Amino acid sequence: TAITKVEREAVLVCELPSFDVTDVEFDLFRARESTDKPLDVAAAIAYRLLLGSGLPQKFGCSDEVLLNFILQCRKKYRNVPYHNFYHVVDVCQTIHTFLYRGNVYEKLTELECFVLLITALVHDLDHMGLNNSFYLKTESPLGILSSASGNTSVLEVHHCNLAVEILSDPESDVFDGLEGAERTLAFRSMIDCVLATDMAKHGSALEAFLASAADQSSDEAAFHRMTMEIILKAGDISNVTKPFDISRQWAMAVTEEFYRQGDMEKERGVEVLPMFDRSKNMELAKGQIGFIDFVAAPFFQKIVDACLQGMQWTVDRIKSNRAQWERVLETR
Ligand SMILES: [Mg+2]
Ligand SMILES: [Zn+2]
Repeated sequence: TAITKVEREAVLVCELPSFDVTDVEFDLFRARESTDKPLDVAAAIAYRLLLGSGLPQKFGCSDEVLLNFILQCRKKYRNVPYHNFYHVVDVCQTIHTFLYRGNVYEKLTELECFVLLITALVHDLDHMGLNNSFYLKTESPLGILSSASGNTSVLEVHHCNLAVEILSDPESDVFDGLEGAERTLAFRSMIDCVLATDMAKHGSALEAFLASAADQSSDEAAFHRMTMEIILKAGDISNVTKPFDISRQWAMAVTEEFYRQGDMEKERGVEVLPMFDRSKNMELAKGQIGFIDFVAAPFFQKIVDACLQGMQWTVDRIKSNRAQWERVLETR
């Protein structure tokens, strides 16, 4: 279904007036509420980041093809509290700051940077606010399909499929200007990055990245790839690296998705983890502190110590968000 000229022009008119999209403290929530067309603003942020980078022009992607691509991604995100178009635009923006303020561009080629920024926008296509466990535990059609076809990353495979479908049309194929090994690397690296977002693979992905970083004779291609996976992973859990108020808003939104899954799980007669249980009302702060201590702090501290020195601010910001959550608890 082609993109109208009207859909494009609506995005193209957006000014972005009091906003620096390149900055680590960019506030997507304030961008949304400053317009009655927040979905067009979101699209314009992605469009301007991408064009502003110089990367699409280097790889033969025209302005029009880029914008069509962004709009075809947008059509496939749903009206869910968290895993929506704003999330992926946020991940794109955040990865941009990791590459260009955190200087991770030093570890990757320009092609890999372009692929990562594009991959951010496809990485949760058609998410329905339900995680992989829901599908496997309820024996839903997608769960059965995954089980029968091998791979337990139900959603990530689904997202890759839709990404491939979008890119198979030349009018939205941001990789159309590539050929041969470069076009293959684009698709293979996109898919690997998206598959690496499944949190069941978190420890394995991290170990593999760290082992590959410690090894000076690492297969360069595989180290580059690992770096891409880790950067998409970092963007995906980057809410805790943001100014506290921004971090808190994302945490409220994800929590609402967890509760809606738990409602759906209860009414299907399946097991509900207490974090998903609306009626066993839980403290936002303990959940954030839990995530920080067991997942995010070691992840970001390790990748920074191992090789990504320029992303030091992420560790500092996690440390200060954690302390703030700890004071929310201490004063209750
Ligand atoms: Mg995902
Ligand atoms: Zn995501």
